[PDB]
Amino acid sequence: APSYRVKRMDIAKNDEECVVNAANPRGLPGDGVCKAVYKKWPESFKNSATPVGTAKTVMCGTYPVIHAVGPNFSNYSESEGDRELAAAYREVAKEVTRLGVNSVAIPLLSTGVYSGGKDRLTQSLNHLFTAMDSTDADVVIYCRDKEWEKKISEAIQMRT
Repeated sequence: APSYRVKRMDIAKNDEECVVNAANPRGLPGDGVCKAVYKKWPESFKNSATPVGTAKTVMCGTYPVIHAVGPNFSNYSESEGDRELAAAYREVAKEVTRLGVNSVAIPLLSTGVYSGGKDRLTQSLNHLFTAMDSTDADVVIYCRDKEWEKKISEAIQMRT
């Protein structure tokens, strides 16, 4: 009975069946979510490079790490970056489906270090809902700020 939920904690401490990394296309350790993901699941960075707008899963034993490459808005125009952000979340949905998992922990892609200095909460969440609505999995969205938790939570309530 699929749900959306939001948790304010380190995504590295998720209790879901797989995690989504906010990865770069070089498959390298980065800042933000990707740093916490590198610290926690370093093995998942073996051949994890994948282009912007795509997602690639690498297993960490039995644990899937979905490296999803949202655009860095410092690199992309708002227009093109929006296409890429939709594409990355679509591949996350694809990966979550192919793996058969019951749940997934996901950060808001293209926020923070890739945000180009803009608040992209609503933008990233909207693409997240659009893509994930066709999956059967419980989705647990992670964030770290209290204001964001409240806005995500309210966005969920008005949807479901």
